[PDB]
Amino acid sequence: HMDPVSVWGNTPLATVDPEIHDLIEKEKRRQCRGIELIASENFTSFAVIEALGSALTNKYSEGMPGNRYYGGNEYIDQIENLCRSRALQAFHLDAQSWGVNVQPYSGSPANFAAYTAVLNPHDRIMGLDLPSGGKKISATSIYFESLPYKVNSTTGYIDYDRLEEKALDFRPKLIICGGSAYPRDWDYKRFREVADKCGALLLCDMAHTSGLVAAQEVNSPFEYCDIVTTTTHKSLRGPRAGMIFYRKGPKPPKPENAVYDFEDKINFAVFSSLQGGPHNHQIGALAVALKQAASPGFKAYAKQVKANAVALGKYLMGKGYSLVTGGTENHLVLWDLRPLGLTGNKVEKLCDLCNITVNKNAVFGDSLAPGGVRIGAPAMTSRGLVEKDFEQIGEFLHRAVTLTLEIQKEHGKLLKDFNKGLVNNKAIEDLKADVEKFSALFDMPGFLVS
Amino acid sequence: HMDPVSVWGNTPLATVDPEIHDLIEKEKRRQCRGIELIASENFTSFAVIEALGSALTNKYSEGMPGNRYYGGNEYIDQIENLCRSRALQAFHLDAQSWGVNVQPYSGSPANFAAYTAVLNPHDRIMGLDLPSGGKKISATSIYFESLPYKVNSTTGYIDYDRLEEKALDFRPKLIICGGSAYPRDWDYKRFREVADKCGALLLCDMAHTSGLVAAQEVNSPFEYCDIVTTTTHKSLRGPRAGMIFYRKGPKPPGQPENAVYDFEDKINFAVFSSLQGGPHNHQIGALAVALKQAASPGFKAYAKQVKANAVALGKYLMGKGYSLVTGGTENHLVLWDLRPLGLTGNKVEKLCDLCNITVNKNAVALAPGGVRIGAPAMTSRGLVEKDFEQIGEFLHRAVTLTLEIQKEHGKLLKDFNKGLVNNKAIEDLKADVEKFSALFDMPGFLVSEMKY
Amino acid sequence: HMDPVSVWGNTPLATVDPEIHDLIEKEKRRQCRGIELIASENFTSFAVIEALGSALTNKYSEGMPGNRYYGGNEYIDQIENLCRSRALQAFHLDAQSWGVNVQPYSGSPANFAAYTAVLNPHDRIMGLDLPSGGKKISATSIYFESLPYKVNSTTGYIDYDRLEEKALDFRPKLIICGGSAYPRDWDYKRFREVADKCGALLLCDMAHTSGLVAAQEVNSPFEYCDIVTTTTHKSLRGPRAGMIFYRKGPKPPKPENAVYDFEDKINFAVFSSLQGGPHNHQIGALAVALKQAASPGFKAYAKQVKANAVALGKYLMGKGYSLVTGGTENHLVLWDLRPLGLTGNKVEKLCDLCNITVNKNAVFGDSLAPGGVRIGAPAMTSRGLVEKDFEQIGEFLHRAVTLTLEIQKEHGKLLKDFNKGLVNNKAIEDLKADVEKFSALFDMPGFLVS
Amino acid sequence: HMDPVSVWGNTPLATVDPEIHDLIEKEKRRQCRGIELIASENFTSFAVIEALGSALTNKYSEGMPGNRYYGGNEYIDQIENLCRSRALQAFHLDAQSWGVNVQPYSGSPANFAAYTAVLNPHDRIMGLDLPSGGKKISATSIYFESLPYKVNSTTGYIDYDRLEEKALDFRPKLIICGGSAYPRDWDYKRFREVADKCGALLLCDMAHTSGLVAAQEVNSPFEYCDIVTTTTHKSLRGPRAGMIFYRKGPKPPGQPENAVYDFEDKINFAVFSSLQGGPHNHQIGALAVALKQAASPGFKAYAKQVKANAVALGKYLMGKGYSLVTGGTENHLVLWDLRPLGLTGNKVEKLCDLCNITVNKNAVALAPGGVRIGAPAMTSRGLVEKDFEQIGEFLHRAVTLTLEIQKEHGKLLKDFNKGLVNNKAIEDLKADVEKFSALFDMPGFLVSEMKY
Repeated sequence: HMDPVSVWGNTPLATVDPEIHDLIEKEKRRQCRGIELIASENFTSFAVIEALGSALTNKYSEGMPGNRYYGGNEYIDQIENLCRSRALQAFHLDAQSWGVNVQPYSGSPANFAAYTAVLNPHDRIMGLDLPSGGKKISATSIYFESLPYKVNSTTGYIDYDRLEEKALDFRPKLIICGGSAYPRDWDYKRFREVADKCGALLLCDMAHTSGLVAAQEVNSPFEYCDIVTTTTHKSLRGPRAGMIFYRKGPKPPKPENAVYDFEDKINFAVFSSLQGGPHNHQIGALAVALKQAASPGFKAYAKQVKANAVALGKYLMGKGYSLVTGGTENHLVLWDLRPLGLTGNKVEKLCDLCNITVNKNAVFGDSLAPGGVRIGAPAMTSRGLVEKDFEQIGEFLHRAVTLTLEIQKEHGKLLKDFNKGLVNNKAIEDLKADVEKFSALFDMPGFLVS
Repeated sequence: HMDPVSVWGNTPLATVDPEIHDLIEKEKRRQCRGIELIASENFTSFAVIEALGSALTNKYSEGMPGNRYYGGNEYIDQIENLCRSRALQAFHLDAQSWGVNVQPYSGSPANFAAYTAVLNPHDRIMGLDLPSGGKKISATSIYFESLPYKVNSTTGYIDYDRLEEKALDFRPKLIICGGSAYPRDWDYKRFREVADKCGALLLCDMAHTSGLVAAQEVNSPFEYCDIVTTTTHKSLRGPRAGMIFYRKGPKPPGQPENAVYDFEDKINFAVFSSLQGGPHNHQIGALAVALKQAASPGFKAYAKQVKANAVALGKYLMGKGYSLVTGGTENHLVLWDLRPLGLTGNKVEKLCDLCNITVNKNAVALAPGGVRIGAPAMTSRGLVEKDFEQIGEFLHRAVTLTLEIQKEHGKLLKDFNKGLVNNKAIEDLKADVEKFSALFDMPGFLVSEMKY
Repeated sequence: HMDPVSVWGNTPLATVDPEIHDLIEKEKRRQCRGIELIASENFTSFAVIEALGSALTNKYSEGMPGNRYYGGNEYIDQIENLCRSRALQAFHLDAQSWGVNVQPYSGSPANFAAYTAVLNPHDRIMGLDLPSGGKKISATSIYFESLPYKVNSTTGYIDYDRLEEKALDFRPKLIICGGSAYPRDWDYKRFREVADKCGALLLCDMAHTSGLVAAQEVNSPFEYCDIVTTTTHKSLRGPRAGMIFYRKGPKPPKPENAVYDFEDKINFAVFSSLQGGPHNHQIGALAVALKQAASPGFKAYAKQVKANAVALGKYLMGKGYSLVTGGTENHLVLWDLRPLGLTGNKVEKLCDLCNITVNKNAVFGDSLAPGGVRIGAPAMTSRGLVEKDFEQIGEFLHRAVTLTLEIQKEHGKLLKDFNKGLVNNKAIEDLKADVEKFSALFDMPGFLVS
Repeated sequence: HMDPVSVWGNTPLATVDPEIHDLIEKEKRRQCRGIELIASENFTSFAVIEALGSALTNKYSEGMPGNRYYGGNEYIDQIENLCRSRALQAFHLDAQSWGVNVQPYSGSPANFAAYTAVLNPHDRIMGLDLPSGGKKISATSIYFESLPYKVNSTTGYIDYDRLEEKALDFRPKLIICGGSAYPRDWDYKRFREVADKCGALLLCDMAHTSGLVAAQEVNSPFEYCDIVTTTTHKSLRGPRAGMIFYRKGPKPPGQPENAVYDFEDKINFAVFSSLQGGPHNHQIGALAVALKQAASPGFKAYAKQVKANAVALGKYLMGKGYSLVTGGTENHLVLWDLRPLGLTGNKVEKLCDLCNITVNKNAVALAPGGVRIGAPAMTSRGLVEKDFEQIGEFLHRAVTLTLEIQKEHGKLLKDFNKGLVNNKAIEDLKADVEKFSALFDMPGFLVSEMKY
């Protein structure tokens, strides 16, 4: 005979898996007692987490957009329809002009389903810092012909002229805008002009700034791109989920009353990528986050994110640090550590030992040997930190890098040699204690408060 | 001004989103009051669901197997390490011979990352029913040179000679075993022999049967496949996650001596490169719980019961005269042939759904000739053989009404739908199915007296 | 200053290049004093050679089919038009139904231009013994997805059923019939039926049997194939040139009055393959050979070729030798030497040392280790040999293989070991002398006779 | 009954095919009585033509470089060996450092076989004006990932910085130098530097200039390219044949030490695999004659004269005010810019042709802006600088009439053609061009008193 159902299936994690329960609890405290500046990270709501960790995880569905609303799909169909319309609402889209598929598992498979839908294998692709196909060679560089466009070597802004030169020569079927680690806004108009001239589709991956986009705090790629993709856990502050927006209806002139043919191509491609159906709990959670993202409180959050990023950059620069483009217009700063005589690996490893989490990051000129760190505001803004709080974060960064330099001097620049300085280091423990003392002062979303 | 953090971020879903909260309750009730026969569906444990809706959803990780065990990764690396070692334990794998990557988002990205690791674009691939309409034309068929092998069109078993025939002519770089609707065990020995005569890598997508593999209730693909992939929510009863197993260590005996398997780094890189923004660490944690639960004698008994329920449901259906593909089952599913009755899968799937019996139409033109039915979900609710025979009776009742609407209201898909309206018989069978479903326990929520 | 024009440009080969003049003269005598049974070889006419070695070699042309007939192209345009219409005539084609491009350099680039015209890279291809991509891996196996069909393992005939099984499963865009070394005719009807069912184009490479096709001595692939390609020096007995025939005009039903779109696609593809224009001397020579091929004398030649192949096979089999399919219906026999305990390399190398030229050839079951020889009648038929003359050739083959066996016994089966027996071998010199004595008895086309 | 062998096979073309024989005579006369300025055309020697129309056309060869030197291949292997050694001698190549394959049918199959040897499908390729309409979209652009580099749009010279720019961004596996209508020498040193910074193979299609390379009248691509391909009928004055040169032996100094070039076998295999039915051994023999003739001081003086005739023609044209691309020439051709006069290439090419001056329209929309003009053919007939200045005058006369039909009969391609009918001026210039052309010797036939 079987075990009783409750013994395995209705008992708490603390009873079933004490080891995992303990590590989750330890990671819970670590998120609270530290400064999370990873740009793609956020802290989502308890309400999202409840939809995420619910019986929606048990519901299979075909993987095409639900249209039945009856039978066994009565409820996921309304959930998904609420997700779609909240999606269109949060990004201020006309549903007669824009459709949204909310079935992809994540952003990356959402992108690759989008590419699969509108392109053939080996069709030529351009995106920011998109490898030709160690760093990251995605499916997009392997199965398509990728050529990157690049930021201006000196100013850090996208060379929109070299991009047009590149597009007219290379002739991509598709141009991808919306790379990561870019601290300025995108001239989507120029991207449309450029795509029109070379006959390319224009896709935006707004994964990073989807929250800022939703709050109308940055340029909207929907105004000029044919397709928009995103993940939903970054600045949007939702689950780790994916969505694909595509144009619907009449095309702008070019042509005898022709209409966008995106919907069916995209639906089939996501459907075909969904062995076993979607993560319907992710769709349920996403709908929650989209409703939240349409609130006044979120518009203000997004404003504060930008303002925190700006204040952090101004602090860092006043101490003499090099920020790519010399500032930011979105949620992140890109910090060129090479002028200091530092690599991102050292700064990220020393920060990490002090309960500051940042991402080492390639900066204009690198060759896995990154000379920068990427620094995001959304996570700590969601804990309610304001500009003065991000100035103190800047000081912590100052101390961290000051400490990295001091360790590097006494122990050497080679990474393994530098490593001996992180062992039993008083200044590391002191800085970490200050970070934990500081971080504990702020609230934390994601769990129940009476 | 920003909303207080507690207002938007610490307030329960019932308050923040009553609309979604209501729909989740309604769906929660629907899962309790119906018969879930979708072969890929299961009902996972509350403990899995707790690890899933946890602060691991906020944790970024680079997407490479974690080995730091310090700093911001100290805990997920420990969780991830518990996942890997528990994956290896649950499938009885020596760690010196098998490694596992627990980082893919889901089954299909896991597969395609495995294929991307060991193959190049346009490399030749063979899989069951794998296309080269209603069906999935997936990335595997689009970026690789793919050709199916099929079941013997009259026995419904895999035609192993015709497979070696095609494999020797086609020369696939990779052969994939495992199938969504195959009611019989696989001859992984025979596949390995075929793989070696044509120089192929051998990969098993064990997603549907991984629970049975873990319980050693079906053959283990690990004895003969180079790579085994899985999604984890089917018979393994875990989260919707992904996993890639690969061989490590020295290879078997026209190759160099002292040679070793070269899978780990390419697979790791391929998974890492497919993870823009990191893995779902909440899925890795939840899956580590599921793997621990899979390694228990209670789970072995669950898997035995799944097979026996599938068989008992099978014997019932053919006891009434229906045709099962291969005339029975060796795993968690039955594949019911509706052509001898003259009905399509889409018809029986629709009427069943109206009675809170969920099944999937299934190939056996582009019109589905059968119906796929699985035991894992209902077996998870505690059902045993006689209960599945009651399900058989419900299915017999269900299909008898479908033949009564067909032979009366018409056989066209137009004329047939007109008969499922205010249909007394569909109402009463729905009611009986509902009454029956509520009799059984349901995993997924925390019992009141464990809350302490 | 320059040399006088005549000194380099109007002097004979014997004066300019005595070494080459001598070797050409030596090769001239070798062709006369030997038995050439290479199936793809022929001896073309003096008239073809005069058009081949003429001032047409100096004429550049664009590489699209000539339509001007005025100006600098006045004459190549009529030459090429004479070539096209003689082409259509020699293969009994309706010009409203069939077009012919006569610009390809050779058969292989003609094939690959044909494939390039009607297919995209990686489109799936089937042909007889077509490798999937050492033997021969052509551009067709490298740039397309090739799957072969195969002869029946026991009978040597094409498995037309396994072919249909293969076509319906593999779904090629194009099926190629007309492999080489196949000694029977082709059921082009079944090939059309099979191509119709899998939606494939049907192309025939008749390089080998184009002469027999022209004389209506074998099945005509034009009756069922969409495209026919050929080289022109084999059974057609012309220059080494290429041609591509394609259907023109209405398609058979399937569809609202749709017409074949082959002409422009093929013209452009050959044009694009012709860096520097065509070999206009090859077009001039080809036109000569096509006129010759439409004569009664050629119809009889083609008949005698078949009859010589048959008589040679019957002789070989009566001595107990294994012929694939046990006979022939065209110009060649395929001789399976494995039952004798011999490889094609030994038989071809010993034959070659006796002024018999044959091609070692893979036979059903080989793995560059060929167990057969390919044997063609067209060359020696063109010297006027008849059935009794080919029976004597069979005897020479008998003696040759009898000698190979005897050498292999005394010196071993390993090729290098066998090789020591060909050194200073009386029976080899005797057999060679008999071959030269026999071969000298027959006339030779290709040079001027008063 | 079979025709006697002498009747069809030993009877001259004048008897067997009077129609073709007549047309060849007429074309023979046309070549003598006009001005041939097609840059790729030459007039080859009678000795080449004898080796070409010879019994080598019947000889089959397997398509691998011949090394038997016995049996049925004893003589072509000796001929082929004379071809290879003479190819190496004519381009001043050490045999220990350079091998050559003389078996491709023609230039374009030679190129594509070279690319197939060292590349894989979709590998990235850069060449001059190489596309990714009126122009050739060839197999190189279709099966490989191709991108052009261009001349500087204002100087007409290769923009070497913009080429290294693209090469470092694009990362071509292969860069191709050589161009059909470039009037200047190539910086093969600069190409090699570019090749090495981006990790490319470097290949020169030297077809247009191989005669000059052999004479050492332009830079040698062999000093810096890994592979050099050529067709042989242009400035080399040979048959229409093909040839692939490749580096052999140790490589130059981030690579292994003692490393050697690995080109020979892959190229041989690629050429062999492209030769269904064997090579054109009559072309290999004829080419061996051409290579011998190229290795002589008389040929060096011919090549010097070709360059000087091109220059002298260039100075003449701009002496009258016309625009040459790059304002002159360093090789065998001039590239005449017709846009400052307001005419298209197609217009001047048509009118010229009507006067027995053959030129090619040439890029400098999809409408040809210029005209390509080469010195090799006319220089082969014995013409020197003042004769080419008379050609310049004929071209000035020719283009002046084209501007007189344009500005009068209309500038549209419709209105322009109406003006080239019974046109007195075109008749008289044709006549003068004809009278002038007949003044010069013509190679290709056997002088009466060498017939002994």
